Amino acid sequence: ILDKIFYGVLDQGNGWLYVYETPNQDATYDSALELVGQLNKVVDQLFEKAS
Amino acid sequence: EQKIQETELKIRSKTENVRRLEAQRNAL
Amino acid sequence: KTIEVTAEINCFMHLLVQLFLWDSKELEQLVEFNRKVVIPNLLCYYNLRSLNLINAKLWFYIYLSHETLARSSEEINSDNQNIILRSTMMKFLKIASLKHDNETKAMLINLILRDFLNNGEVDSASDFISKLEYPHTDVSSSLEARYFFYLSKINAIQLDYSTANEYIIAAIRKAPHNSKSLGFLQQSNKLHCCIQLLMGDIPELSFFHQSNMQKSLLPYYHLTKAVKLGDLKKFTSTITKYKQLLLKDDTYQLCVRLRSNVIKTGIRIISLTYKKISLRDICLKLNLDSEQTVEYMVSRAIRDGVIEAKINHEDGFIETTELLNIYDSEDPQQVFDERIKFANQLHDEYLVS
Amino acid sequence: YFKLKKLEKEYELLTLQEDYIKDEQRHLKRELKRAQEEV
Amino acid sequence: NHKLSESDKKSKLISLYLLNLLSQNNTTKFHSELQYLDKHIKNLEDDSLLSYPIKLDRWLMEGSYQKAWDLLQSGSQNISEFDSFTDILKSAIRDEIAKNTELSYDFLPLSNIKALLFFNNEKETEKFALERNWPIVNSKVYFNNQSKEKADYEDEMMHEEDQKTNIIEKAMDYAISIEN
Amino acid sequence: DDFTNELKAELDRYKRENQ
Amino acid sequence: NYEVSEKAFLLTQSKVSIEQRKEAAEFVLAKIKEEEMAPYYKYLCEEYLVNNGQSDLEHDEKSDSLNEWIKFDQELYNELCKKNESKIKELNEKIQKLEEDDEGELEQAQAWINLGEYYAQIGDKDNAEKTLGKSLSKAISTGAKIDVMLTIARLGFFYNDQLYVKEKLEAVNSMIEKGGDWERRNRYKTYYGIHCLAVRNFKEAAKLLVDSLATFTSIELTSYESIATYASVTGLFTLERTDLKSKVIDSPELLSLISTTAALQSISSLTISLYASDYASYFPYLLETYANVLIPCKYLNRHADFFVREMRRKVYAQLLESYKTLSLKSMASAFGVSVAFLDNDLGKFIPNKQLNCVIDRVNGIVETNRPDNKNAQYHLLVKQGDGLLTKLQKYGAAVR
Repeated sequence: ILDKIFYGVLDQGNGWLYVYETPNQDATYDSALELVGQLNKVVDQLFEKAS
Repeated sequence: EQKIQETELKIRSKTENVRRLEAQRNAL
Repeated sequence: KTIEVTAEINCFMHLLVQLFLWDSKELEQLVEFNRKVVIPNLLCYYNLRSLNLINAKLWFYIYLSHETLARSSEEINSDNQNIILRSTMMKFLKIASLKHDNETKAMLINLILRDFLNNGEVDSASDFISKLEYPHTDVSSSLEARYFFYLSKINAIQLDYSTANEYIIAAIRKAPHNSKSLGFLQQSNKLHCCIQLLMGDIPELSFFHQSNMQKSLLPYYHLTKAVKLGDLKKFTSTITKYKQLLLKDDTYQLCVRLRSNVIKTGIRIISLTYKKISLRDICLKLNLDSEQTVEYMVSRAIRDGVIEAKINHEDGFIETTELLNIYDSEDPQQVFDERIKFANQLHDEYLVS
Repeated sequence: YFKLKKLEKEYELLTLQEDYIKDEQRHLKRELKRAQEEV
Repeated sequence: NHKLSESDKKSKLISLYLLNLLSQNNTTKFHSELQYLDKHIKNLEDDSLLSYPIKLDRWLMEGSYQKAWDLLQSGSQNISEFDSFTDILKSAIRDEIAKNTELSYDFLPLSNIKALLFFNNEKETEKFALERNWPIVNSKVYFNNQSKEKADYEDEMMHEEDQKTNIIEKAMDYAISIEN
Repeated sequence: DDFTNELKAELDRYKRENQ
Repeated sequence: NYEVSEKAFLLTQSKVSIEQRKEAAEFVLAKIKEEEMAPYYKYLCEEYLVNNGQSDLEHDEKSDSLNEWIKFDQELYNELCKKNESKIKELNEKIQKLEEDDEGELEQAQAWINLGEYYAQIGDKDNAEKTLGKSLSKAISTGAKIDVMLTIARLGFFYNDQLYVKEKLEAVNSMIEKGGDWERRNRYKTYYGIHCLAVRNFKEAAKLLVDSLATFTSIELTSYESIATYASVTGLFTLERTDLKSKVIDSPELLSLISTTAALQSISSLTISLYASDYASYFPYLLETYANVLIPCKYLNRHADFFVREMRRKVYAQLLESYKTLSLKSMASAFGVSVAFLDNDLGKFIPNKQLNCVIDRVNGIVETNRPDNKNAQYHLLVKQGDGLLTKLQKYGAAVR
């Protein structure tokens, strides 16, 4: 379970094995993270020229 | 009289913003 | 004769520039003549007009030193002199009517808020501030910044932190002058650290570290640490040591506002994460602060909205939330909405520009 | 004052014309899409 | 700098005036009043009459009501002419306490709420609880309403279903118009 | 801080050993 | 230089035991009487002054000292002086005689590398710099970059100088750039790893240091023990666990290293404990490694309580993810610790916020927060984009 072969968790307190759900994010973190990088280069550059 | 001068003044202010739009209209 | 009118005017400006301690010998003795100079054939002409040939700033520089009350010497029931200034500035204020007046008009309001900040009452501020809006496109980058600084100070007594944070952060991003990097810069930093304390979100003074004296910094760190670690004991002894400092700057108001904040900050670090948090822990922390008002303060604490909890004392547990949001409806959409508005205003400027 | 009337007139002609710029600009937007589509 | 005609009854009047703002729960005005005060720290802190509303303002602010209450009873000035203002003050705190209890507790006993508000008779507390619009059982007070959501006009706003969409579109629509 | 942990550590072990 | 500095570090970072200082001072005694090194002896004494190594015979006389091999003698000033007189005399005659012949354009440079050796062995700061720039000025081959790079690195490791070794490495590398020899590439990276842990950035150091060979040696410019222990620890420390089971579970050099000496305890024992998940075994073992290996090293006392706190946090953090419902009472009781330790340092970890640990301390239950309809991303993006928005407002502050 810790290696995340299988998408379960243990409820130790209970002494039972309980369900987990495999997909916990969509492709919007990746997508935005790439955009932030581009934008930040372009801006940083532009400010310098303006002066 | 003073009020008549003010009315004219506000028109002068609006125009400059139009001038920068006269330039933008030509690019289109 | 054309030349005569012009020649008087250039001379009046020139006398105003010189008198910042060159060929001079008492700013106060000379004030009478400066008032004299100002009003005929200058202040008089301009009736529907504003310029940067007329400048309150020159007169501000002059007037400011007299308001250390060392020429008055507190022998008197009220200053005459400030009343005279105020009378005359308010006289301009009439003439302005928000048709072309935003320029010099804005300086007069900075001056008016300053006198309230020295020792007046800051409830009169509200109208001036509102009157004083009208599209601003003729005020200088340093002027914008000083006005914001004064405005922020107003907001803080009125218990409006967020509004003050936005203004002070907007101020320091104006002014490429190397003359407002000097002591004025220090004053500005002081106020941004104070606002950070009040919200109680307070980050470390890292940024401030290469832009202030190491002498300023250490006491400044001392205050922040007092809040952050969340001790009343630590906080009181820091107030006791750096008494002269808090007095001197005149940000003695902190001592009232912050005490209630400090005690709350101190509960907050102690976790509220799970569905019940045992009553004994939270009681323990509070017991140090005051053990006669443990229910009253926790209830008050909840009421404020800083943190939020549920109590049963017929179970003797305090029940809590995670303090972590959801994304499933309008409230993140409201952040989306603010951002697009900000972009559009900015867009309008780039096109105009 | 005979002067003030005159000056107000000159400005007024100018005003009608500032709105007029806008109205040709709107029109051009429509024609730009249709042309680009055509190509 | 008006310092040329001072009396000591002056001091008594200002403490009464500070208490007058305080009892109405004008927090901001109390802050402005210190600002008008010429020496803030020396005048206020030395002077014992003046010290009672200041200590009080701190303890009320924190939500240490019980300590404020004890300090008001034991004063010198309570004997004198703070008696007038006490009646107003007492209602002000009991209302803030009533309001604190409505938010935090899901349930609490009647006897407990009676002690927290400063009554030593149950019936005066059931009458106030009932005015406040709390439901009560025999031996328990209930706070199923911990708030009172709604309150007349102010809608098409917040937690609806399709007026939000209209608003979303509309923000866009303005944004288009400006760009273009 | 090292000193604190070591003191606690030595304690835990001793305690565990005496159960 | 390395062996001087390391045992010098060992004296000054002494608080654990009597023998920790004692063994340090003796090796330093051996070394300072081996060759002339007076002004770096002086520094050592000055640096551990008002401590417990304050015994001297030239600038402070105290017998409260637990060392007595950090003492001067004036017998030092008969050895130092005859050696320095011979060396300065011999080398002035060399530079003089060479220049007189009008021999070489690198033999002038060889004569000044010799003076640079001479000066870095005495421990001089300015004398060594100012001689060495001469060799780099009389460059005509890529030979000049190699010599420059060795001498700046020697001074660095002896003193604990950072800054002109860093500028001079960077300055010389662009002087002519083809990456030089292989050997020079390892040195260049490793020194960089020092620099980024020294400014304190953590991860940046690992990028250069771990990719530096873990068997690189040149005696006094770094030993085998030093580079490998430093790589392995920063390795563990700032890296995720995918990296750890890849690379910091074994390099085959480390296997051979730990065979001869027991001064690692971080490629084998702590890695295996962490992978099995422990607190019974893992935190004890951390403490033992910490005293014995970490405080002795010059660059593992430079991440101190962060090493200790992030690594107890990391084993907890991975156990959290496997157990949705975790009994803080069972763990804190019986998992080789006591209730109060586990609860109060767990509670310390939580608002640093490197955890999704939904805690009650006294009930003794912890549960576990999914990101789900908060994302990490939706909220994190939600305020990262306001980084972008401020800088354009900033641009529109100033305008034309």
